[PDB]
Amino acid sequence: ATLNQMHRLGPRKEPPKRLGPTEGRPQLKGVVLRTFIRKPKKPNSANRKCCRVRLSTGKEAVCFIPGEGHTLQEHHVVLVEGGRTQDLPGVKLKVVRGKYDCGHVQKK
Amino acid sequence: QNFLLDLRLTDKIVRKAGSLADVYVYEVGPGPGGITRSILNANVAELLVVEKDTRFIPGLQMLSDAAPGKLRIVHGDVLTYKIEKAFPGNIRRQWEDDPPNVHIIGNLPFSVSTPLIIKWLENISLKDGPFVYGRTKMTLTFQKEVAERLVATTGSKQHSRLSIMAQYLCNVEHLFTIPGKAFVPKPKVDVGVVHLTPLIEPKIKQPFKLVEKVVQNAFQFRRKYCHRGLGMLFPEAQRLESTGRLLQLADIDPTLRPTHLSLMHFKSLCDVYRKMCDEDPQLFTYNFREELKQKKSKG
Amino acid sequence: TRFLRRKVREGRLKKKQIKFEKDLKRIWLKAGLKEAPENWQTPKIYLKNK
Amino acid sequence: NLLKKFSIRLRVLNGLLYKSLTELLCTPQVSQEVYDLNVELSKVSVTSDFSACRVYWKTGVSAEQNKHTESVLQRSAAYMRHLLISQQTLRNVPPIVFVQDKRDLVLAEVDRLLAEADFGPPHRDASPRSFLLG
RNA sequence: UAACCCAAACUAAUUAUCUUCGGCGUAAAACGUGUCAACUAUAAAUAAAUAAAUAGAAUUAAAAUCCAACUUAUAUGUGAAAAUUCAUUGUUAGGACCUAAACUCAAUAACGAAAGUAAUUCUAGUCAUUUAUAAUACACGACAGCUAAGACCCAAACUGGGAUUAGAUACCCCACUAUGCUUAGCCAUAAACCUAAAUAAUUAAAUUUAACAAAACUAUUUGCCAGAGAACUACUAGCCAUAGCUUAAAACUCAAAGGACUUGGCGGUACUUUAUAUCCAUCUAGAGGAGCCUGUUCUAUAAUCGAUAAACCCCGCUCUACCUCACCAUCUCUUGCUAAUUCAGCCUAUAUACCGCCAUCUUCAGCAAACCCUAAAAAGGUAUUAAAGUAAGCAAAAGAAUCAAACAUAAAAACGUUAGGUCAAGGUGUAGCCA
Ligand SMILES: [K+]
Ligand SMILES: [K+]
Ligand SMILES: [Mg+2]
Ligand SMILES: [Mg+2]
Ligand SMILES: [Mg+2]
Ligand SMILES: [Mg+2]
Ligand SMILES: [Mg+2]
Ligand SMILES: [Mg+2]
Ligand SMILES: [Mg+2]
Ligand SMILES: [Mg+2]
Ligand SMILES: [Mg+2]
Ligand SMILES: [Mg+2]
Ligand SMILES: [Mg+2]
Repeated sequence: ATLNQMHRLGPRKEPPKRLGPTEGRPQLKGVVLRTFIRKPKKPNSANRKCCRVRLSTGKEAVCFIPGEGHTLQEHHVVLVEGGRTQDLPGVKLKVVRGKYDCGHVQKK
Repeated sequence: QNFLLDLRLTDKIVRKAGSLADVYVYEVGPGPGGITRSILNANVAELLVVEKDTRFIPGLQMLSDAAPGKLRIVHGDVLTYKIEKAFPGNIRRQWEDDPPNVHIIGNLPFSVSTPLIIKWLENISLKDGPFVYGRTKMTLTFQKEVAERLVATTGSKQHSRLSIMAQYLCNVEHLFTIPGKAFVPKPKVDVGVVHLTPLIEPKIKQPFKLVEKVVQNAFQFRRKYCHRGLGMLFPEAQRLESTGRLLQLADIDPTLRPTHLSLMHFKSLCDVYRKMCDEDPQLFTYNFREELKQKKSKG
Repeated sequence: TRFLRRKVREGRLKKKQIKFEKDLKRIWLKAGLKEAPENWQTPKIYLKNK
Repeated sequence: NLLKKFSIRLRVLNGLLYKSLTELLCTPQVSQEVYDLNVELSKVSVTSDFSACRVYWKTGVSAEQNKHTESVLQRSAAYMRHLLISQQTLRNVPPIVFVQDKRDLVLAEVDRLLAEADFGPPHRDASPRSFLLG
C-alpha cells in the first residue's frame, strides 16, 4: 500500500481473541449429568471416558475424564479445566483429579 | 450402468425403505445382488427379482440357494415383465385402502429408471400393472437432479414435467442422496433415493396421455409466458381464439410462466382441455412439429 | 423451495415497506405536526410498480 | 517462446477413420507425392486404449515401390492427423501408424491358381544418538 | 530404576505482554469498459491525418430456397443399418425471391474504451485536456434469456421417430421447435484473460535473486488482499431483474489449505519390431479312450510327516514284507549312549527368526564403489569432424571340460522377484515336555 493508503487506514484491524470452552476462566464447576464413552477419530481406536456436565454458567458441555478409572456418577460435582482432547472432536474440557467428588487416580 | 457393492449401504437402503418383514418385494435389476442380500435378510416373505443380463443370473441363483424358498429369479426385462399375478391375489387392497403388502425397491441404471417410472405412472392412472395390488409404494434410485425434479415444487428451477407428472399421481419424497464414488463404473453425478406412494385421489382426473401432452406443451418453453406453450396445442388457424378461451376458462393469468403453474393450475387446464378434446377429437391428434412439416406443400 | 422464496420475498418486501412508512411518520410527528404534510401520500416503492 | 512451443465405439472409429483417410489420400491435400503414390487402404484398426491408430495400406509387388511408399506415408502421418482434427472429423485422434497389408497380393494369387485348379468330373540409526554417545 | 529441570516451591488451566513500510500472472488480492471532482505526485505546450471503430441509406457475387420444363427409379442416411423419400431425384447459358451469411484476399495485424469490428458504394464520423489518479454520477457492455410485432435460407436446446448396447434420458441418423435475423424495450453476466492496473523511467547496479510464465528493476497514484472449509452462502441495501444481479458475514471446525517443479509407477501400454522347438501356422510321435504300473486328491482307517498353480503330482525315496519308522494299539523302563553336569533326551510349535542347500524369472543384462563437474544438485553428467566426465571391480564375454580342429552340448549366470521349498539331512534363535 502507498503511504497515503496506509495513512487513511491506520493500523491493521485486530479481531478480538475468541473465548474458548471455559469462557476465559481458569476453571469451572459443573454437575455430572451422564457418563458415556466417546470413540476417538481414526486412526485412534479407544473407548475414552467422558461425561456431560452442566457448568455454573448454565450451558451443557462434554468433559474428558483423565486417569485410569473414575468413580463419577450422575449428580456428582467436579471442577473442569481447559485443554482440548485432540483425538476426541468437540471435547474441549477436562476434569481436575483431586477436587470435590472426583478423586485422584487410585494407584494400585 | 452403476453397481452398488457396499453391503453396509444396501442394508442402509433397506433400513431406509422400512420394515420388509412378511412383505412381497419385487426387485428390479438386482445385478450383483448386494441389495438382494439385504432384502432377503429383512424377513421378506417372498422376493421376486428380474435381471435382464444373463451373466448375473448364476450369481442370483447362487444367492437363491443361500436363501431357500425366499428368492425368485426371472431372466427378463423389468420394463416388459408383468407382475400382475406374481403374488397371490389375497394381498390385493382397494385403491382407497391402505397400501398393500407389495413394495417395489431396486437400484437400476438411469437409462432404465426414467422409462420404467413413466410407464408405471401411466399404470398408476390405469391402476394396472404392478399397481393391481393397490397403491403399491416404490423406492427407486434416480439421478440426483432427476429426483429433485420429481419432488421439485412450483416455481422451482427443477420444476418441470417430472414434477407435475409424478406429483399428481403419487406422493413423492426424496429420502437421501448416495455418493457416486462407490459405484463401478463411477458416475459423475450422485444418485438420489426417492420414495413414491400412489395417491388415493389424483390431483388431476384425466387420461394420463392427456395430462402428459398438456404438461409437455406447457413446459416446452420454461422462460416464456405459458400462453406461448399452451398455444401449440391448437392449430394456428384457431390457436389465438382457443388459447384465449383455454386460459379464460382455466382462470390462469396468460402471463404466468410455466414454472409458476401449480398442480391445481394444470388440473384446471386439463379439465378445460378435456372438454375441448370432446368438442373436437381431431384436436387431440394435432402435432405442431408434424403439421408444420406437412404444411410445406406435402401434397 | 423457490415457492417459499417468493413467499419470503413478498413478505420481506411488505415489512420493508412498513419500516419505510413508519420512519416517515416518526419525522413529521417529532417535528410537531399532528398530521402528515398536506397532499402527501407515502410512495409505495417496494411493490410491483414497474 | 516458439522453440519451446515447438466394441461398437471402436467399430464407429475404425470405419470413420478409414472413410476419411481414404479421402485425404485421393487429393494432393496432404502432399503431391502422397497423391502420386495412389495408395489404397485395406482397413483401419484403432487399439482398445486408443493409444495408436493402425492404417493398413495395400502393399505392392515391388519392394522398392513399397519401401518408398512406406517412408513417404509415415512422414505425412503426423500431418494427416492434423487434417482430421482441423476438418472436425473426430475431436481426438491417436498417433497414426501405417502398417502394410500384403493380403491383396495373395487375393489375386488365389483366383489365378483356383481357375487353373483341376476340380475334376462332377530412527536411532538416523539420529546422532549413537554418534554423540561415542 | 536411573537421570534431567526447577526449587519453598512446583506443574496444569486461564489471561496478558510481541501489532501494518508485506503483497496482488500461476498461491488471499488490478473486481467488464470509458469519462467528469478534490487531494497527492509529475512538467511540458502538442495532436490528428490509421487498412475491419461506430451509425445510416443504397447495393450484390457465390451457395441455398421456391415455381416451371425435362427426367432416372429411386433419393436420403451410417463404421454397418433402420427410420425418412418417390409431391422424390438429376439437369436447366429457365422464372421468382432478396431470407440469411460475407470464400479467396487474411502467410495480414488495422480500428475501437471495452464488448467488439474485415462483401461493395456513398453520407456522418474518431483529432489538441502536461501526465497518472474516480463513485455514491453518467454512458456503454459478447453469448444466452424475457416482452410485443415481423422474418425464416440454413443451423438448432428441446421434442418425436430410427439405431445402439448387459442397458444408456448419451455419443450417431431423420423430422421439427425456442432460438440465432429485423424493428422497438428490458437483462448486466463470461477463463469479459494478454489470468499482465495505469503512467514516466533505466539496462547498470559485477542483479536466474525461488521455480514456471513474459529479462529485470525503480518511481508515482488509486483499487484490492491478510490460513482453510463454512461461503460466487445467510442477512441487509440498490435494481423494468421476482430461481437472478451487485454488495457480503457469523457460529462452526480443523493444522493444514494452496502454488510451481521433479520423479517413480501401473493403467487397456492392446501400437511398431520382436520369440525360434515358439504365441498362431508347418512337421513327427504322443497324452485325452481300454488294460495295468505309479504319484496325488477324495472317501476312509486305531494308524506318519513334508511337497501340493507356473516353479507339486515315479516329489524328499539312486527305493516302505520285518528293519527302515518318524505313525497307531498294547506292555515295559526312569540319571535313561557321553569324561563331567538339578543332567541325558526331545522328528515338540514357528521355513513369518535363520544357517545350510535350492526352485523361479534365467544363459535374462544388468549390478555399479571411489573421484570429478553443475549460476544448487528434488537430480544429471552424451555428442567421435566429439560439447564433463574419469580411472577400477561384479556378471556377461574370455578361459577351461566333453582327451586334434571347430561347432554343439554341458557347466557358468551378479542384484532383485516369490516372508517360494525345506526346523523331518544336519546345526540353530525363541517358546514348550522331563513318571
Ligand atoms: K429418439
Ligand atoms: K532358507
Ligand atoms: Mg487467486
Ligand atoms: Mg438481407
Ligand atoms: Mg464523408
Ligand atoms: Mg423457427
Ligand atoms: Mg448481514
Ligand atoms: Mg510348509
Ligand atoms: Mg514297519
Ligand atoms: Mg515296529
Ligand atoms: Mg517322538
Ligand atoms: Mg573350448
Ligand atoms: Mg562364460
